[PDB]
Amino acid sequence: SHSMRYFYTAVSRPGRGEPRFIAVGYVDDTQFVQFDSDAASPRGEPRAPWVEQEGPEYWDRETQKYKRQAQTDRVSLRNLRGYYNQSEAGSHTLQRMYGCDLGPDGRLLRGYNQFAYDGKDYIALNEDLRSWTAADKAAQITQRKWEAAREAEQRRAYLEGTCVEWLRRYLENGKKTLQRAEHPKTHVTHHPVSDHEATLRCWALGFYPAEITLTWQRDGEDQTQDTELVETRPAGDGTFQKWAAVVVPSGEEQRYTCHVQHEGLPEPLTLRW
Amino acid sequence: MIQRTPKIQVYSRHPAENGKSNFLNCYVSGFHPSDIEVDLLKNGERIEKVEHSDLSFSKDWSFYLLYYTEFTPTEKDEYACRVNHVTLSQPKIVKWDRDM
Amino acid sequence: GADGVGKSAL
Repeated sequence: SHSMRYFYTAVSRPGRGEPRFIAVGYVDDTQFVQFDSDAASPRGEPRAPWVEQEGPEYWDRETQKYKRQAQTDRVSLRNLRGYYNQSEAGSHTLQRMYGCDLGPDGRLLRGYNQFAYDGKDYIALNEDLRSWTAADKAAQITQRKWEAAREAEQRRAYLEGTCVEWLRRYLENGKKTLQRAEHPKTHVTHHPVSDHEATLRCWALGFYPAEITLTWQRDGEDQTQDTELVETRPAGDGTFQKWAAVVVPSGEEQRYTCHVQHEGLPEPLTLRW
Repeated sequence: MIQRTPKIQVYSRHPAENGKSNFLNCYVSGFHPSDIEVDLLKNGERIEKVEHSDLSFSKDWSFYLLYYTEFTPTEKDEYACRVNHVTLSQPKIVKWDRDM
Repeated sequence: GADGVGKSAL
């Protein structure tokens, strides 16, 4: 399953100019575009090699879409402050995520279009891409405006087709790096803690895509509750890193195994110290 | 309104080996709102020419950013990340632990 | 290819 996803953030700052607008776009876990209204020269910028070749006409068109979206987001921020009867001095945040999912066969499996206000769910296109789910009474104002305006049908028209067409084109242009899976490079380290406890840490480095499962077992039984897991983190070269730790009784290290599951592995890995 | 404090991770792109060029990363995640200040420190002093990724967020709407710089680790050089946010009364400092 | 602006602001 592949996907193309867009992430928009608008932040007000009363007394210090107009709201700032930031957009980024991903294919799977690979970023390919960014826009920042506060940039020195605000324009759509490439973040991936398979869009560097698209031509100035394409990049002029993406730049214009972001500049128009930024101005609409400013209006939305002003409307939202009114809905909630909020002071004109406070700074507020509007976020939007939308995109499409190209199911394993290569069709259009799923689309989505969701908004949050000040870090909380506000309004969202439901899975059928026809109805809306509003979080409160202020979001019901937006739902009434968009249903009478037939907003959902326009977004569906994009998520179906247009979103899918760009996605398929991007996967063909960047096939060398988007349709590959790099397996994790693994190892286990050992740290004494006390005169009777020690930490075992299972490492996964350089893998892609970001999805992965690391689980510590004892005598073959999983131990989800006593396993410390860090959030998967970017290495900076397009790949990801993760680790998982468990504190074990000294003398019993050989009873523990780390199990690694990832798309690039033919079989799940079993590691021991 | 949501105020969430950042989770901070300091690490290198590749296993650190003395005398071999690498990249030092400071990953900040899970915070709200988005305004944040992150500095990479070498022996306690702020490192210049630090680059960062573009503002993005997770499925739970919390933001994440990667700050990074090229470096060549040595035996006694000490690195850290300094992060200030509306949730922190004082700037938090997480030092780099290479031997994890 | 990003989406164009819709029928209305929020």
